[PDB]
Amino acid sequence: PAPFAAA
Amino acid sequence: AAQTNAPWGLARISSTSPGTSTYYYDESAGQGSCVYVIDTGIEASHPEFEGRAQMVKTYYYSSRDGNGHGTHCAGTVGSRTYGVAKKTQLFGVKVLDDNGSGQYSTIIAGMDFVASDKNNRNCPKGVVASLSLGGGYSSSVNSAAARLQSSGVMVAVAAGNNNADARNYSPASEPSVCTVGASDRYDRRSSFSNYGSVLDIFGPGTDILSTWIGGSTRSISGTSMATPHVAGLAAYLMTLGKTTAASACRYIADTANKGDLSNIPFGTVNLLAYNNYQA
Ligand SMILES: [Ca+2]
Ligand SMILES: [Ca+2]
Repeated sequence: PAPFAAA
Repeated sequence: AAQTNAPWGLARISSTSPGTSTYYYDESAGQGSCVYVIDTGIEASHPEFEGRAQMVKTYYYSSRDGNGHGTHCAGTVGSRTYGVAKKTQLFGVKVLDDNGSGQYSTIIAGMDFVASDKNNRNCPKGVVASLSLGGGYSSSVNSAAARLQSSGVMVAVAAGNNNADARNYSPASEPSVCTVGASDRYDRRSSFSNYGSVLDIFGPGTDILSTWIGGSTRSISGTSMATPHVAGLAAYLMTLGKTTAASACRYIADTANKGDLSNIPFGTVNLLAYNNYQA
């Protein structure tokens, strides 16, 4: 589930 | 070639020492290589990409990067000012939505897409994929990353930003890819960077200036920022003929700056990506 945010 | 007043991470990748500001690199600059940025997309119209970026796949209503993260990562790979490999071809694969999230099923499909799609592209110096993404451990995600690597693509993945052992995250924990931790401009392990035996290498990840959407720029931090330094470095080294997609992670580790980083936990490599460029 997902990466490490919008950043 | 010398780029003065470069982002610190570019200067770091071409230096034995921290604290310098010029990026030095062979002018070949990754020409003839290709890097897939598997992320939220790439704003290909950004002047910084000079026509060398294009979207090739999306799993959402648009191929537009409505987030910025993918554009930033692509910029670190290959933008003219902010990139490691300033003449590479960039291909965007939008597996993450505009909130920066994606289902593992979509991420897997995107990896398998790249493994095939490279056969539709002209990349005589080789192919790299940069995956600034991940979540909890998944054998299926790791297997997809392993297939992509096996297919002849240099796969670089983020270690993750949990200040934890990367063994519990994917695709970070897939042994056969290049798992990238983050450092800061003072050669400290970035506070958030994952660590552990599965890490192959560190790259600059704290306060990294790169492209952003709306034709802009900004500085952000993460193992997401370290990963494209390594992906761009691989493309650059492959263009020079120094290594291949199968061997580039090992080559980068072999030729890294050794022992420069602080707060590296016992059992994690103390290796910082370095281009070993000598003018
Ligand atoms: Ca020094
Ligand atoms: Ca590895």
